[PDB]
Amino acid sequence: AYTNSFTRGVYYPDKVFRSSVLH
Amino acid sequence: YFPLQSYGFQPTNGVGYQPYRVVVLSFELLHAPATVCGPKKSTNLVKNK
Repeated sequence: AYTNSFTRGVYYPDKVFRSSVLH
Repeated sequence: YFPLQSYGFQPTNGVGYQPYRVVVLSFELLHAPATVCGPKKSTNLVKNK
């Protein structure tokens, strides 16, 4: 069986907080 | 062959062949909360200055 990983799999690449930004 | 082989450590061996004990301390620098710190003390906190 197969399925579509729509948009999942994104994880915080760093343990540093950020806000309102496109990194 | 057996992948391991024994060192020959005799007291009369040359210093190059004498046994040395090695310890490697590995630490990752500041990216998250910490639990190993130095002997530095602390102080109160003041705001608006």
